[PDB]
Amino acid sequence: EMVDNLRGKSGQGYYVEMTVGSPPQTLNILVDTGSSNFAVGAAPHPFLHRYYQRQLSSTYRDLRKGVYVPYTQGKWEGELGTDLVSIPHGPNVTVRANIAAITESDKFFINGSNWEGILGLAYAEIARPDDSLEPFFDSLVKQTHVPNLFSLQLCGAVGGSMIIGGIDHSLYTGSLWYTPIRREWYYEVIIVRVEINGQDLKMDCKEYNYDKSIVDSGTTNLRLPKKVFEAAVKSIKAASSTEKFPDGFWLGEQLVCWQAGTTPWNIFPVISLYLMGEVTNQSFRITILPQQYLRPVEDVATSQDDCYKFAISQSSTGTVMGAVIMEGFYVVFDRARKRIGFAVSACHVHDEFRTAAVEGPFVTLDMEDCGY
Ligand SMILES: COc1ccc([C@@]2(c3cccc(-c4cccnc4)c3)C[C@@H](OC)C(N)=N2)cc1
Repeated sequence: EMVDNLRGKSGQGYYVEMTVGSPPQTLNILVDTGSSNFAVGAAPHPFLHRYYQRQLSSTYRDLRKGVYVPYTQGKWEGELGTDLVSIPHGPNVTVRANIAAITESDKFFINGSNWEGILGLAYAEIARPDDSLEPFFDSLVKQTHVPNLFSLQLCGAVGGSMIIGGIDHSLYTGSLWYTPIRREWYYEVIIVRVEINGQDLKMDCKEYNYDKSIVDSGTTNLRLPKKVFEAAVKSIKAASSTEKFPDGFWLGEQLVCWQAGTTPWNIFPVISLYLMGEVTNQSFRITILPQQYLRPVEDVATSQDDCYKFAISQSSTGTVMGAVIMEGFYVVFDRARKRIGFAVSACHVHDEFRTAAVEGPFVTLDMEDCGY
């Protein structure tokens, strides 16, 4: 009953239906492994189809604590409380959880995204206003018998599955390979090697994780530290040199379009991210095809052709393996065993020549520790 419980628009996140309060109020909620608050629209906003009405819920309790979150791309503010929360196409339970009722915001809600709040699935360390505010998943596990694990299968064109409490074997093929969760704050991981069409970027591996690397379903792009980003764009450019693209394309701002069905996938290279394995100096790789890192835009006005944005961008806050990386993998957030599994998803990307893959093991004898 949990399969196919996600929806989404390209570049706008994936969301799950939830209810809040009594009687239940239905909301679509963005599934966000890069944050740790359950935060929902709770006042009118031009971009909100609907919002949480606390006065209509007889089970609401105000915690009499406010919360204000300025972040890079926007800001939001509201009031903390608790109320009854359920996931209709998730586990068959209702729990009491913290809820941040969003009363003011700037560039937080997205016009036409079809979601009205965010379900932060990461750990208390990064909850706002501080780490004493217990995140949703922690309340779910505490109050029920649900195992301390969830998995995400995000699919491109959008839709997918969030399975809570276990692994659905129908959602992947081949082996599940695990990388340690380095620290329970973000879902922090370690990248030990990067190749672009099999060619090693040859950087000290600490560079790949300056200053952290995270798995974040609430960021669209693959985001890379400046030095890594510059190196990767240079290699992608060298491989795709039979065609030259506007400057703005590489800055992730500008569309490139081809006539229907003629996208030259074969001129774009595959990116290999090798992730730390569960045993010393062993790793596995996930391979990323241009079908993932050239994100298709779905706008009626541009629909005659196939148009894309370059979904790799420069970061000053570390590597972010965002939704375009997660797409086509089945990703297991095995909180109980402090690890994240990757497998090829049933909706994995492929063409006649190449397929997204998860492969291992690889051993590297002369390895420093790759973490910051
Ligand atoms: C608790 O405060 C926040 C602040 C920002 C976020 C976002 C967030 C906020 C609003 C919208 C999105 C979003 C937008 C487009 C596509 N996907 C997600 C993300 C930012 C992003 O990390 C940089 C992330 N993982 N979640 C979540 C909770």
